[PDB]
Parts: sequence; structure tokens; C-alpha cells
Amino acid sequence: IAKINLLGGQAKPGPALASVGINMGEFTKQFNEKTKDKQGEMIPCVITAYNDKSFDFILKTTPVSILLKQAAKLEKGAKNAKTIVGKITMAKAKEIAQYKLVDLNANTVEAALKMVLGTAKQMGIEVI
Amino acid sequence: MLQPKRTKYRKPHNVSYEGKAKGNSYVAFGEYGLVATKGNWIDARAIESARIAISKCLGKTGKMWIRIFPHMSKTKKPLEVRMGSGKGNPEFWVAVVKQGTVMFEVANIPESQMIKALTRAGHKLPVTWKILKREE
Amino acid sequence: KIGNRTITLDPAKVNLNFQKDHIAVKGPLGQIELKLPPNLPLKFELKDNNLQITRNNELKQSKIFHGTYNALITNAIIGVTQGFEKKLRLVGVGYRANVEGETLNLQLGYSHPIKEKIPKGLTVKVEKNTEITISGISKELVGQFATEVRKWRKPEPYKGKGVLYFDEVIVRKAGK
Amino acid sequence: MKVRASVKPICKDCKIIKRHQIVRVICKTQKHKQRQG
Amino acid sequence: AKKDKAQQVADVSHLLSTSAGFVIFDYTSMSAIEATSIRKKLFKNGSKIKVIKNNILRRALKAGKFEGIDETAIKGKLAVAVGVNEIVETLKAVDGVVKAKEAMNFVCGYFDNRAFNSADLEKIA
RNA sequence: ACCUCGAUGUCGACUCAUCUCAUCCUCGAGCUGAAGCAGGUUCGAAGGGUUCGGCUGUUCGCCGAUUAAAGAGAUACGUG
RNA sequence: UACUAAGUGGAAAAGGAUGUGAAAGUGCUAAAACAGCAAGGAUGUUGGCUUAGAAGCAGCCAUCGUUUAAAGAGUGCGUAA
Ligand SMILES: [Mg+2]
Ligand SMILES: [Mg+2]
Ligand SMILES: [Zn+2]
Repeated sequence: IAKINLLGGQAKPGPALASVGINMGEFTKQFNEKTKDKQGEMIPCVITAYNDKSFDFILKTTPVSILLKQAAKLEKGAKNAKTIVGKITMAKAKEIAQYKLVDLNANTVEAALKMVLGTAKQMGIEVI
Repeated sequence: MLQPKRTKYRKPHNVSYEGKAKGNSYVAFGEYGLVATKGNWIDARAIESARIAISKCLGKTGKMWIRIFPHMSKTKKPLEVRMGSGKGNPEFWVAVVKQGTVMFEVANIPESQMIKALTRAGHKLPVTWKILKREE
Repeated sequence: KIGNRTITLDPAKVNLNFQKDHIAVKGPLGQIELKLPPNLPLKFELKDNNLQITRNNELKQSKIFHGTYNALITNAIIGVTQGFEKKLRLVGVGYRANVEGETLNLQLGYSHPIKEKIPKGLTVKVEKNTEITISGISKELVGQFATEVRKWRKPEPYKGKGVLYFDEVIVRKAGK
Repeated sequence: MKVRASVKPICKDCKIIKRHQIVRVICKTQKHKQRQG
Repeated sequence: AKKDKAQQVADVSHLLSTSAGFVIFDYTSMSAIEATSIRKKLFKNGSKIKVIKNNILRRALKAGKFEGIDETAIKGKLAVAVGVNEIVETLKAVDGVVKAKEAMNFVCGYFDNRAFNSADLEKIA
């Protein structure tokens, strides 16, 4: 099993999965298929390795906390947590948590909120 | 380097250090102090070494207190000379330490940190030290 | 504590006749003897397919013996019923070995020929000319012969060349 | 082998024993062997 | 404390007194994702899967007045699945969960007050 | 300033050495930022050996060529 | 009547030590204790600063929330990532 952050719009120049016995030419078309709904983003993909050289892949969301910068309206958070540079409404956090649901292993939407609350505090952002 | 600025007389007599710790007997400022178990003369150089060791292993979180201070002077006749004909010049100050005097003490930092800092300092002093916690 | 641990002496062929200082353990593979010391403080009592040893006193030496002889009895029993073995991978470039009857030889980087007498009660076998498997009755003898074989070319961290115990992870060092 | 008068563990797994009336210490890293007090 | 242990036994005993299924499973070869995945598949909030120590299980079953159920929890790692109402689906869920994974044991349990064995798990599934 | 001033002849060189190990080589071993060659440090070890010359009264030293090595000291700074 | 395993007795320091005896407390423990062994030790994170190459590990910045019996923005080892 080797995870990699293959870009969603491009898949063709490369060899570190070739030592796995992966047939690169047959899977490059598949990477550009389902990912075409979210072009221009770097999508992480899990790669299981079956003995028979069959393979099944699982795409994931764009990395957490990147979205928090957008909701805050500020390009970068504080280097010091005590310095409350930004503030975000709890309703806006609901919009963010829903996007991450496929990646998040959180049991409930209410718990999914709590998981994002520990990420908002890393940026020093107030939860209002 | 700890040193008196100026004194009255330059060549005082030696001061004994075999007693039971008149003054400085108990910890007074921190929650952990260093206590000797055998009185001896410890000079300013060792004092500075212990102070800088504690400062370096302390960090910007707490404080450290020094209790003793080299008030008494000490003479040393120069090299290659017959005795007699006056008394030698003063060379190095020294703090008299009677057995059982708190002399170093720190505070406001984790407990194992007091233990490690005081043990680090104690290996620079000639006297056989002992860790003491502040009373309740 | 191992000292008071129930030894399950299965009555397959293991018979244990106790003397003043002899313990003769015999089985399908071969008789094994244990030389007891004078005035051993342990007390050896055996029940039907059950063996248990007890200490007369609580002194430190008796406490030690209570475990050492329990372990030795268990080891002798398992050896006489099953037999131990050690596995050697003699890996290298020109490194190889084979057996000439009672005497095993080795071929290493030595300009000198190496021969090693196989003692009594031990059996050696070479599946692959670079692969050795020593088989014996007592753990002590087979281990002694294994380290005797190993002494001629110890493993080194730079290259895997040398005599290596089976299931051993040797350290690695990179020299340019 | 480090013949040092004050032996103390350096690694976490460095265990100290007393073999032949001489305290020592053994670690998987052979750079920590000590002896003699 | 003695009180804390008694409360845990009493709570478990009371739960087993209203259950429609108690099924005993070895927790061997169960990954953290598998622990969350099996619980997630058990979807409907009427069922639980928990690794429970044998001594608690034994006292709880004993005080719930269960018998011959000791063998399921005897000398083995023992997670428990306990469901409510329609209990049959829970057994199929755990049976298809192992099969999807490398392995897992399914010792047996009680279904609607009736003992079943390990072999009978397949019948129910 | 304690024995010797009604005398204990003091530097160096030559001859003969003997002893200690805090080891220079030969001997055994551990570690290494020890690939090998070559090393560095440490442990064990006193059985044996430890060069020839220029300058200086010289020990000491500098230099030259060597050897496996050109050890550190003690013996009234061994030895009229 | 105890203690000593060192010829301690029958010389000596700073310091180190699961030597060993005694006493006073204190924790767990038979609804099972410690050690060993068999399983798992997860998610948001490949967070960002930055190094062809730093993404749990070249270092640095707050360094936490969630699922769960369990869990470190990873114990250390160990990777150009
Ligand atoms: Mg005369
Ligand atoms: Mg003459
Ligand atoms: Zn170590």
C-alpha cells in the first residue's frame, strides 16, 4: 500500500509505482476520469496492492484547514495562538465540515463539527 | 564573579566552618534548595560555575536564588619564597559554608527540573550536597 | 516464579530415576544425565505424570536453584522427547562448507584449510552448500558447537559476509 | 568498551548488571558498554 | 473502587436482561478502521459492539441469570455484539465483516433467550 | 632545618647494570565519523629489545640518516 | 543472638551501583496483580515555514480536536521526500 498525491489534471510522467508491478499505462486514464469533477486540485489517492496485480483506488478531499483561510478571509493565520487575528461563525464551520465528510472518519455531523473546531483553533481563529 | 566592592581591612583572619549552620539553616524562597552535608570553604569561582550551570539548565520560566556570598578574603604567599617577613597578599574571595546551610534554591519550573538543575550544580561544589524541599 | 511451575512429565518414554546426585532422563532419542551438586537444597517429588520441586528453606542460593533445576529438567525433557536444532546461514562470496563423516570442514577467506571435529551426540546437515543446520539432543552441546563454528568468521556490519544465526537482524554501516 | 569510573545508562534500554563483582552495562548499540564502577 | 466495579457490573447485567442477541467474538485481527467500519455498518442505533474483559462479562451474565454461556467467554478474547429488536441482521453484518477481512472468530452466543453455537452463526447469517 | 661541618667527594661522559609500569615495539582485546591499507582511543601485559652521528662540558635540545621501537622514571639526580 | 562473602577485618576522597539486612510509610493484587507472549495502537495532516528532495522524523511555527477498548500533529529506531 503506497499513498501518493497524484495531481488530478495530469498523470503520465513517472515511475515509483512501477516497482509494485502496477501497469502505469492502464491506470493513467482512470486518474483523469473521476477526478475531472475537481480539476486543478492536487488529489491524494490510496493505492492498495493485490497479489494478482488487480488494483482498486480511493480518491480523497483536498487537505484540511486550507479552507479555513478562505472562510476567515485572511491569507495566513497567526504564528501565535493568543493573537486572535481572525474570527469565523459556527454556521460557516458547518459548510466546511460537510466538504470533509468523505475524508473524515467522524461518526456524526455534530462530531464532524468538533473535529473542525480543533483545526480552527490551530489558526488561532475564534469560533463565534 | 561575585565580589565585595570595597572593605575595611585587606587581610582578615581565616574564619572557621565547623559548626551547625548559624544562619541560612532553612530554605526561604524556593520550593527546592541545595544543602551541604560537610562544611568547607567554597570560593567565588565555584559559585559562578554553579550559578551559570543552573542558569543554563533552567530556562526562561523560573527563578534562582543565591544565599551565600564570598565576604571573607584569603591570602596566598607568592611562589618560591621563604616564610616570615609579613603576610601575603589577597588573591581570591571565599564564602564560608557551615554544614547544613541552604545556599542555592530555584522555583517556578517542573519538579524533575529542580532535581536535575540542583544535581547539575552540586557537582561543581566541593561540599557533599543534599536535596531539600521547602516545608509546608 | 519458575521454581514452582508444574512440569508435565508425559509418560511417553521419559522415566526419571532419582539418585543422591544423579538424574537419569531417558527417552526415544537418548538418555540424558544431570549431575546434581552435593547437598542440593531442592526436594524432588514426582506424582503420576506430574513433577514438582520444593525448597526446604528460603535462602537465596536455594531460591536460585529452585528455578535453575526446574528449567534444566524441563529442557532435558523437551530435548529427549523432541531434540533441538540450530540453523546457520553461511553467506558470502567464496564461503561454503560440507561434511566429511565425523569431521566438518569450512571454506572461507582463509588461505588455510579449516576442519572442525563434530563431537559425540551431535548431527550436522547441509541442505545448501552455504546453509548449515546442526541437530542435537542437548541445547548446551548444540549451542557450543554453533558458537564454535561461528568463531571462525564473525559477521561484520559493512557486508553481510560471515556466519549468521537464523532469524538475526545484523546492524548496517555504510562506508564510502 | 568504555572503562569509566561512574557507569550510568545512556540509552533507554541500556541495562546495568554486576558480572564478576564488576558492574557493567549492555545495550544493542555497542557504543555504550562500560565497566569498572 | 468496589462501588465503581459494582456499577459497571450492574449496568452490563441490566443491559443483558433486555437484549435480544448476545454474540461473542474474538477481537483478533481487528484494525482501528475495522473497529469503526464494523460499528458504522451496524448503522441503526440499536446495537453495540464492544471489547469487554471476561471477568465483567461473566459476572454480568451470571447476575442476568444466563447459563452454559460461560463457554463463549471461557479462556478467550471476548468482544461482544448485542443488538435490539430485529437481531438477525446484526449477525449477518458481523459474519459478512469477517469474510470481507482476513479473518475473525465467531464463537457463538444467545439469540432471543436461546443458546446457539459457532457453527450455528452461519445458519443465522 | 631533623641526621652528617673532630669531612656523607658534588655535573656530565665511559663500564656494569637492576628495578617499577603511568607501554615504544613485539603479544591479546573492545569501540570507531573502523570499506580495505593505514589509523585514533581504551583495556590486558614488564619476557626481551629499545641505533649511529654534527654542535655544546653538557644533561636537555635542534638536526641528519635509520629501525619494529629510538619509552617514561627510580636506585646518595645508581655507579671516583 | 544477629550481620558480613569482601580476606571486609587487615589504609583513604569526589562519584557510581537491582550487594545485602532492618524499620517506617505508601500502590496494585485472587471480579487476577507485575513480567513475558498473542492482537490493535486510528482520523482530520503530506497542517504550514523549507530543503531537486523534508510530507510523524534536517530543522522550525500553535502543536490540538474526533472514532474508539486504545492511541504521541507520533515512543524512539529508521527513510532524498
Ligand atoms: Mg669522622
Ligand atoms: Mg680513583
Ligand atoms: Zn544504549
